Amino acid sequence: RKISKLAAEQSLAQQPWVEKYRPKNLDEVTAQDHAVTVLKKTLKSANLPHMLFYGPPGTGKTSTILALTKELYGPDLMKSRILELNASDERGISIVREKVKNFARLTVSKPSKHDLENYPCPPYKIIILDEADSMTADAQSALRRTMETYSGVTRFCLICNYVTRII
Amino acid sequence: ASMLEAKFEEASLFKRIIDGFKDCVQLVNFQCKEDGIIAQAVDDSRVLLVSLEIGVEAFQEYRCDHPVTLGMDLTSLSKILRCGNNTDTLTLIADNTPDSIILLFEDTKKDRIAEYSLKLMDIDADFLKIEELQYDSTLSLPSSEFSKIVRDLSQLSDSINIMITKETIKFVADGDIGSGSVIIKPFVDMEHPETSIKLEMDQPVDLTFGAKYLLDIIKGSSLSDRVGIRLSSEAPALFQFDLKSGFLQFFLAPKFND
Amino acid sequence: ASMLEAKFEEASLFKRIIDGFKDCVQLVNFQCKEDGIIAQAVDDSRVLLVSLEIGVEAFQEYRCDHPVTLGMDLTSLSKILRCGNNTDTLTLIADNTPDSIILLFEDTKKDRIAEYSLKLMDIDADFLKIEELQYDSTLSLPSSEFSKIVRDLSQLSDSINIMITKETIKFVADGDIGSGSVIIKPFVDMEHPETSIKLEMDQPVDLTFGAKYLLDIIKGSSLSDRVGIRLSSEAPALFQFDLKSGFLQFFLAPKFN
Amino acid sequence: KRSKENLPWVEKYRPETLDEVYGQNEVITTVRKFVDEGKLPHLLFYGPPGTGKTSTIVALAREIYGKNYSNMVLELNASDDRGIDVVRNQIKDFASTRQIFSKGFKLIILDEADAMTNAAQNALRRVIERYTKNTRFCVLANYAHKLTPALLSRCTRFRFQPLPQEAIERRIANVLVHEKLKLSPNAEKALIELSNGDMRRVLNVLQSCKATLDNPDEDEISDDVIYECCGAPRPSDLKAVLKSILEDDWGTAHYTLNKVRSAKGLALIDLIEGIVKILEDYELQNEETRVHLLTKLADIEYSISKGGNDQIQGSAVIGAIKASFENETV
Amino acid sequence: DNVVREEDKLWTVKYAPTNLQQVCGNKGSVMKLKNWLANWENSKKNSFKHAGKDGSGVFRAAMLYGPPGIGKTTAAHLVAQELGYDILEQNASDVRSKTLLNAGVKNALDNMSVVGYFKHNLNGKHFVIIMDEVDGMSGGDRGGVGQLAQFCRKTSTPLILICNERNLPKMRPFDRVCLDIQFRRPDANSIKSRLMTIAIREKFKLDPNVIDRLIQTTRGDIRQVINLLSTISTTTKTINHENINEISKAWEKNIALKPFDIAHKMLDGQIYSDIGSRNFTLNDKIALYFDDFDFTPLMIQENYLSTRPSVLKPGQSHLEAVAEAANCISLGDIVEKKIRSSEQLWSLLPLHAVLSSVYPASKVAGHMAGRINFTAWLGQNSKSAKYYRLLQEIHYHTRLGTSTDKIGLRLDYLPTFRKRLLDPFLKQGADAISSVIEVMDDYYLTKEDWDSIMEFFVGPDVTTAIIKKIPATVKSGFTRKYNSMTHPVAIYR
Amino acid sequence: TLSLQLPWVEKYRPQVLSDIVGNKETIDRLQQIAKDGNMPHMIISGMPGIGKTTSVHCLAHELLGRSYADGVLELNASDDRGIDVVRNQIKHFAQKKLHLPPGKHKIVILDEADSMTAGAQQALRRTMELYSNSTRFAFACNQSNKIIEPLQSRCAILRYSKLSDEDVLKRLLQIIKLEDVKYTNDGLEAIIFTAEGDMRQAINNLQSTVAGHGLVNADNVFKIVDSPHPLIVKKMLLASNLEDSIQILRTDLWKKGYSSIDIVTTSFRVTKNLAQVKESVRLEMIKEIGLTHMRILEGVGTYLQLASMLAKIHKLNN
DNA sequence: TTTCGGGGGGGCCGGGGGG
DNA sequence: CCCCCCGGCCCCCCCGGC
Ligand SMILES: Nc1ncnc2c1ncn2[C@@H]1O[C@H](COP(=O)(O)OP(=O)(O)OP(O)(O)=S)[C@@H](O)[C@H]1O
Ligand SMILES: Nc1ncnc2c1ncn2[C@@H]1O[C@H](COP(=O)(O)OP(=O)(O)OP(O)(O)=S)[C@@H](O)[C@H]1O
Ligand SMILES: Nc1ncnc2c1ncn2[C@@H]1O[C@H](COP(=O)(O)OP(=O)(O)OP(O)(O)=S)[C@@H](O)[C@H]1O
Ligand SMILES: Nc1ncnc2c1ncn2[C@@H]1O[C@H](COP(=O)(O)OP(=O)(O)OP(O)(O)=S)[C@@H](O)[C@H]1O
Ligand SMILES: [Mg+2]
Ligand SMILES: [Mg+2]
Ligand SMILES: [Mg+2]
Ligand SMILES: [Mg+2]
Repeated sequence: RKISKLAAEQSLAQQPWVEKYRPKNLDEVTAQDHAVTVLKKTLKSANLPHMLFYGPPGTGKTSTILALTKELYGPDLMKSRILELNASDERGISIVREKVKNFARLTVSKPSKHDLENYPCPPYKIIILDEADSMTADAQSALRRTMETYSGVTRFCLICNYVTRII
Repeated sequence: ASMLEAKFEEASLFKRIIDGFKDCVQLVNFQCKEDGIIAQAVDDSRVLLVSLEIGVEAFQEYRCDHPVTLGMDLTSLSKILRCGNNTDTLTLIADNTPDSIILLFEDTKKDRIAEYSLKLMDIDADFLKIEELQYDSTLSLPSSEFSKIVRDLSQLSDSINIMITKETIKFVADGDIGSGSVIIKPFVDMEHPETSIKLEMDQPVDLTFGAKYLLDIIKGSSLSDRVGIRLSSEAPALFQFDLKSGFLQFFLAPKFND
Repeated sequence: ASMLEAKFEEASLFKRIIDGFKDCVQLVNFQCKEDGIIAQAVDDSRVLLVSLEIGVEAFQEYRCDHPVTLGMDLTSLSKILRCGNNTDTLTLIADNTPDSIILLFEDTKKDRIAEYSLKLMDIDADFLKIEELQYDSTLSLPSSEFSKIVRDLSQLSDSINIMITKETIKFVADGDIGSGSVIIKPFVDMEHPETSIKLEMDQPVDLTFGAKYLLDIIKGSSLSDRVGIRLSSEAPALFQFDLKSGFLQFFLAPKFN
Repeated sequence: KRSKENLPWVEKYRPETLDEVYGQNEVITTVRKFVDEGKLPHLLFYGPPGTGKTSTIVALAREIYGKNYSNMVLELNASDDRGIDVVRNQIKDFASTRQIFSKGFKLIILDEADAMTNAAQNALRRVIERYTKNTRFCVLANYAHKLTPALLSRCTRFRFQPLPQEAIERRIANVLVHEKLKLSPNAEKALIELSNGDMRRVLNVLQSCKATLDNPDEDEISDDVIYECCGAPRPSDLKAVLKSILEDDWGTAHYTLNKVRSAKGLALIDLIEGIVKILEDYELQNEETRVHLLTKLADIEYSISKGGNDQIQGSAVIGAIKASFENETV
Repeated sequence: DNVVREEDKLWTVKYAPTNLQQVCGNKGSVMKLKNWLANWENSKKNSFKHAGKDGSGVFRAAMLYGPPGIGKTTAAHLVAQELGYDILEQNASDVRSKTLLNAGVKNALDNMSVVGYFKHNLNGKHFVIIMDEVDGMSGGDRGGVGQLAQFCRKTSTPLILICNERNLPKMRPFDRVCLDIQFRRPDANSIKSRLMTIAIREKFKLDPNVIDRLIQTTRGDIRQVINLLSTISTTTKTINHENINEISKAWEKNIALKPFDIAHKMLDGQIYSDIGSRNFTLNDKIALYFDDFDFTPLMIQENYLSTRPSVLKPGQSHLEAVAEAANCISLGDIVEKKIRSSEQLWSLLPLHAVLSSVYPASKVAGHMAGRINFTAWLGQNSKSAKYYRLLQEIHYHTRLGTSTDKIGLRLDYLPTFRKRLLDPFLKQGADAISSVIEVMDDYYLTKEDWDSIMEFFVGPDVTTAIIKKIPATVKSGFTRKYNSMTHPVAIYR
Repeated sequence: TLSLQLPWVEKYRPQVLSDIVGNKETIDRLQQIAKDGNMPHMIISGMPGIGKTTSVHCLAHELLGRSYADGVLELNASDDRGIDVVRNQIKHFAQKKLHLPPGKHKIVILDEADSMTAGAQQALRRTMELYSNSTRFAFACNQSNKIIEPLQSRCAILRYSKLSDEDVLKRLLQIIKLEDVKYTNDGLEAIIFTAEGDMRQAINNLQSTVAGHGLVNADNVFKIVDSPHPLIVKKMLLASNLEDSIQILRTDLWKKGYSSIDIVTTSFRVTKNLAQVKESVRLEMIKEIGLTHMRILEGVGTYLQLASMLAKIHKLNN
């Protein structure tokens, strides 16, 4: 048989409280103002740097990056402007040299009139490497010049629990 | 689908143009202006430069409101182009500050439409105005003859020596299993001018080129039945194939003589 | 550039001759004398012998001051020859104590000259003497038909058996996937004698040969319309293709009974 | 890519000419002399992160060739394929062929060459030797042990030092002029201290500090702003923690450590590093004290690197310091 | 035609043996090979089923093996020519993959020689297929080594294979298909006449007393000895004791040791003394480890308890040194795990060398008390893998009925299954068969699962003797009853 | 500037066997072979920059002369040298016919042969054996162990020793006279000391010092050539007081920009080669250094870890 | 034994070109 | 319309320190 699809609000209502109350915007992040203020200023400065979020479990790193991408682009343009890779993905040196580099060199997706009228829409895309501390040293080394060369259209965000794992 | 719209009466033509240099360069910036389209790309080894020009006369319809640069990967473009048939018109469509280029194959007789999209890329390569040069020697000959000579001499060696002297062109190749030398002299036929071999020498010339680059260059013989070669000691060799309203040019650097 | 000067009015003939046996023997010694060119080469497996004769009549301006021997690898020679043209005239030039041979492609209609040099090989292969032998079976059949039968039977087994009896020729191939047979009888037609299968069987014959060797041999079918097969009781089988003034022969040792 | 103002400061302030590279005066002078007299050898720039190696080589290429250097040089880095096949074909072809545009010599820049395979490095030897008449090679590295001895034998070595105080000060002054920013002397000293000779850290921290100010056109960057943005301890906090550890009883030391950390949510590792820096200057009567301090604190840092219980680690730091300093009496 | 002057040729060619008697050393092997090839025809007449006095009549292929430069190829060609066979030779310069092997020499196994027919001995028309440098082929299946082993069983003509290392894993397919002929390093006496003749012919002075040294330099390589003489005589026309040491040191053949030799050397106490360590340095010991970095640690861990140490510190018992060595070996195992991880930290290999081999050996170095043994860890690991596979199969057969993991199945369930599956046969004989089958059906167990279960128990509960003691009739009836019924399936594939 | 000055390692590359310094006996043997020909298969081994490629090329040139272009086949690590190459190109070269004087042969020079695959080496065996009447093989390598034993059996072994300071000084003086370089004895001593027996390194450093400063004295040489860090590491490990070792670590290595991984690897090597310390003490030192190396590879590369390593070494030594 | 990554070598497959 | 050449994936085996 088949079941009628549930609404997003109804689905979230019956989710575990950790997922149900995940912050939806930067104002909902609780006690990370020393960084959240800097991130919020980018909505106007439009010069977001490469980011390395690091901290112990359950402090709000993934929530913070998701909320930042939402605020920057909007629910319509986020997907086209974001490439997310985490520990559940393949992230070998070949992947870094081909897929990540190919996405980094692409022209940014075209914003619509509504997107421009309602969101900052900075002229760059975002590559999120969550759980970056699981990546090998050689794969990390393959990212060095890619980050610098295509910084005009791409910005990287690495997230980790153990900062020493990052070269 | 307004800013840039260019119509090819036959998609086969554009497919041939792309095939002429898709094996030389991989990443190309096509600059479209009100006067037409121009592309210029340097291969990875930095030894060969490809320069393509297509005028408005090559198109049934052409409208480019403002100049636009489109960065493309030639392999992907060739893959999309091989989809079209030989009886379909091909429309290239782009919008303001585009992120992609639309290729539209149309068959009015069968009322069939096929639309493909290719995402563009941020290529930070600036077109380099190739200043005109006074070449020591200028020759022209049928494309098939030059391609045959190149393919025959590439079997023997990885380097081919071209020497121009008074009314004579010699192609030499010395290798491990033997050597080969082909002599061609200027000649004109009034019954078959397309087969004429023409030479004009101000100074003698002697250059050496990599065989693989010449093998790639000769792939442009499908665009023009004749090929022109301009050679100078202090300049790169220029191989030109003439299109109806444009041209395809290969600037090849010779090997260091040492 | 005068010791040996051999001119083919057509470069296609020599290229076809080489292609006839370029897939079986790599290094070949060509002995050029005032009477023409002769070559003898043994395959790597040492069961197939290729003999080539080219008479002076086949050439246009054959000239040889004194006997010369030229050792050549057939791959390089084929690569050189593919640079020519059928209409072009092909001249072979060799000098005294030559380390290389010159191949000259000339075009009469145009003024285009193509000169190539081929480095000679140091080959120390012995020359075997093949004495005329009286075979108990001799069959002449179209080259295309022989090649077709050989190719069809090679698809089943690695070996093919040929059995010759009174006005009857049988080719069998039994392998693992299956078996196949082909039967022919002598036939002659006045209107089309070129398809006339002719058989002369002094005594019945039965032999077996390797499929790969026969596949190599049948590559000479492009040189002669007909092929002559001579078989003896316990002697190598002779497959001959006739040329304008020469021959190409393959002596194939059979498989032990 | 709408404007250079949209770039991160680490890229917006990339030097474009050799005159904009600070803190490497000896290397810059020597290489400029090499280029001026046409005596450029094969080069090996070795140094730690963010010292100016890539910037220097790009500026040198621009000086040699001008604005169109990009089409006149062959640049390969760790993000590109550089296997033995690439050496055999692409590098070899570039090194053996004349320039398309001009008649000058050819430059191959192997950035991050310490990531190249041993086979490719070995293949590079005869390419470097054979075509030295018309081609030059530059190799950049942070780790010299990944470079084969044969390659090092063929190169002239230049070491990029950690950036001195004066160079960082001058670049900070230039950035402040460009950005219309105000910086306090104490904040500047703290920024230099946390830089550790890496210019990228200075630029990133300064950008964050500017983002932190309510009115950057009028508010001045104080040391408080730096410590807030970086979430780092103040020197006073480190002094108080160390004094409590070395003077008070266990209850007081534990209370003081917890209070200091909770005031601004400091990380234990930062406190450990600061206290180690302070203790290096302390004069110890017994070598055993220094031995115990170093070994125990290194063990604690290694344990922290893998996570673990923060409170137990803090108590371990306190106990290690007390036990080590009990050796200064007898 | 131009010929080559003898003065232009290498001494090895200029003095190559011309008949079998000039071959120095290995006379027995040469005679054995010659007799084998001489009676190969008779062996064929008997279908290779009757073995003679030498027992070589049951082999269609001969396999000659020995160290480099001792006369393997020379002897093979000489025997082939002496008996009048036509030689078909293949070597590492040729393509001997499975495809080429089947398309090439395969057709020559039962084929006549055209050369042997046009050159006319009764064997002249028959081939002798010589496959030289068999160890020089790479690959497991596409290489064609197994294909050659298969050829060795059905060849209709003599086949001689030559290699250098007969004990390599790649040589496994040739286990017992060919007559193995071993060529050993020839001693100085078997060659002294040859070198003296070469010296007098070449007009240079050579002292006999140093010949034994020269061979020691070349490790019995006659070709290398001749090369050494040719090279040295170019400038030094007299070879005596005044210059033997320098020549030997300059030309010494440095070959990697094998695991047994590595273990013997590393565990010798002399090298760990002041003088010994100064002569054999720590770097030399690390290099010795690197001769075979995969096997050296296993050898050391296998043999470090079988020594009489001579490096014991005062007040230290053998047991304490053994304990220190074991601790270091454990640390080396940790380092090894680090090396073979996802980070591929091969740069740690030298450290491993110290922790796994050098340090424990230095702790227990001395004199070997008994024979040096090959590591038993590999076989035990394979056996454990097999038993774990069987345990997993049993567990997933019984998963539907039980509540546990495989470890719990082994530790807890298996004894009770023993009581309810094996004990009844030992008490009620055949009358229990049904019950046992019932239990099996309740847990989807098969006969193979029954045997595997019985194979797990250790200590007092070993079942082999008990199972063998069961009457054969009871087991036959059990098998009959199990095969005479329908049984369920836990996993439907 | 778009012009290049030819390096002195190439301008003054020896062209004859008499211009090569060091390994006198082997050079004389090569000279005699070139005189009388009959060159055998040879393997030349040695450390970098001592004149192996130079020796082989000079021998080939002096042996062949005008026939050099036709009778020499050179292959190195920058060329394709797979099993297919050995089976086709090298075999064709060996089989090729070439008229040479009564005592000369064709030469195949396989430079950097230690990088060749085992398959190609195996394929070379019978090619060397069958065509030795017209072709001879010269291998040049750094590690002769990589050459399979069957190939070593067929060749003549020539192990090149390291150049002494006297030969290096002689060659440097020759080049200086040819270039009219102004120098001081201390400058040449520093160049030789930093060269460590590598003639190529010595000449490169001399040329760089002349280009950058003109006068070849101690100061300019040390400004161009840095003191090798292995010696600094040895001084660090041999220090008696922990404070002295820490001071050396901080001031001479860490503040100069040397990476922690480089420091720990160099410490391991120096400790391994410290013949002045008892082997057992060296083994304990290596255990501690390996612990620190594993920690650094894990990502914790800090001055504190290296200081702790030094403290543990001093504790062991006391 | 073997947890990535690089390199090499051999086997098919299929596009294109030629006849 | 069919056969052959030759570029490209695809699979499988083997080091990995100095
Ligand atoms: N600063 C925070 N503010 C509000 N909720 C938070 C915060 N941090 C964690 N949470 C809550 O815990 C949930 C998980 O937050 P995350 O952003 O996933 O933490 P995290 O640092 O990414 O965890 P790791 O590093 O993957 S273990 C959120 O959905 C929130 O419900
Ligand atoms: N000497 C310097 N002078 C001015 N800015 C510098 C200097 N060094 C680094 N920077 C700044 O930091 C940025 C990076 O400099 P780089 O030249 O890329 O350092 P790097 O040594 O190449 O880093 P690695 O070795 O790839 S981690 C530059 O764009 C500058 O903004
Ligand atoms: N027993 C021997 N007596 C005399 N000379 C020998 C002897 N063995 C080897 N040689 C000499 O060394 C040369 C080579 O001998 P080979 O028969 O090729 O030895 P090999 O065992 O086959 O070496 P490999 O396996 O190919 S490395 C001979 O031509 C002789 O000159
Ligand atoms: N014995 C020498 N005498 C004179 N110059 C030498 C000598 N050795 C090296 N050189 C000089 O250094 C340059 C390089 O010498 P090479 O012969 O290439 O050393 P190499 O041993 O072959 O180096 P590798 O093993 O390939 S790293 C020569 O061109 C000479 O200029
Ligand atoms: Mg998270
Ligand atoms: Mg850099
Ligand atoms: Mg042999
Ligand atoms: Mg060299």
